[PDB]
Amino acid sequence: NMTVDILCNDCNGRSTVQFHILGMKCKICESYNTAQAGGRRISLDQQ
Ligand SMILES: [Zn+2]
Repeated sequence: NMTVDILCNDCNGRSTVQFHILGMKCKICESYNTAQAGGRRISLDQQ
């Protein structure tokens, strides 16, 4: 019910899985080394 979209650090592919605190398995490479791909876009001017 709680699905979060996560992005991978090693195979760089995203998987929409449930939010699992004990480990969200990337189905692409069997790795738990993942970030969240639901990163919110904020508008800020930076030079
Ligand atoms: Zn992966």
